[PDB]
Amino acid sequence: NFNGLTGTGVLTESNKKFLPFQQFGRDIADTTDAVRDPQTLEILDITPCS
Amino acid sequence: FKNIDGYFKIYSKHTPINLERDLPQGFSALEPLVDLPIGINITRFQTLLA
Repeated sequence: NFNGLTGTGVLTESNKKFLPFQQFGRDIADTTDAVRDPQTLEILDITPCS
Repeated sequence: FKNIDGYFKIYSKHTPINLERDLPQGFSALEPLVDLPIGINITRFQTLLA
């Protein structure tokens, strides 16, 4: 739960480079698969649970 | 500047120009800076000069 963003999945180290003002992230099908930690600047890939 | 229900959503962007004639041709994104939660009716604006 990152400021209302509720979901399930695994948080893996991503290689993306988010903008200094962008925290959330969605794919083509409007599915949240990437988000950064609002406490420490570090991207986290959201892969769906098995 | 926008008139959202609670937020103002101040946008800004600084880019160098060389034409000096009018609005230069080219596409540049406008990155948000601050979102002030100011809920008030705004129907008139006026800028300041130094």
